[PDB]
Amino acid sequence: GKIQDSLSSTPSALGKLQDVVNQNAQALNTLVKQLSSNFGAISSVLNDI
Amino acid sequence: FNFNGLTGTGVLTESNKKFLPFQQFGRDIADTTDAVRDPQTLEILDITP
Amino acid sequence: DCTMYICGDSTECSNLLLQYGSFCTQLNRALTGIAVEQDKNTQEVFAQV
Repeated sequence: GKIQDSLSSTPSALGKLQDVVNQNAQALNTLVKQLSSNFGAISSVLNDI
Repeated sequence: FNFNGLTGTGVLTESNKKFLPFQQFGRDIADTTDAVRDPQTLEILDITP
Repeated sequence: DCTMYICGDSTECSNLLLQYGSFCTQLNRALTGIAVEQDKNTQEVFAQV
C-alpha cells in the first residue's frame, strides 16, 4: 500500500526513466533547428538560392 | 507554386492565421515558409509538403 | 566557453559566430553532463552508509 502512495507522492519519482525520452527529443529538436543557419552563405533557403 | 518569385512545392490549403496588414510571410522553427498571401487577393494560404 | 577560445577578445569575430547557429551551446551541455557524473560516481562508491 505504501508503494501506491509513494509513486503518487512526487512526480520526480520516475526521474531515472523520464530523462531517457527527454534527451532524445532534445537532441532531435536541435538538429532541425540547425537548418536555419546559413553557414556563411547568402541564405539558408536552398530553393531560393 | 510561385508567389512573387518564391519557389516552393506542396499543397495550398485555407489558413485561419490572422496576419497583420503589413506582414506577408510566415515561418516555422526551421525557417521554412508555411503561410503566404496571394498578391492579387487578400486571403491567407497554408503550405504543407 | 566557446567565445573566449574561437574568437577570444574580438568583437568582430564574436558576431561571425552567430551565423553558425548554436554549435557551442551544445558543447556546454555536453561538458556539464559529464561534470555532474563525476561528482555522482563518488557517491555510489563511497557514500553507502
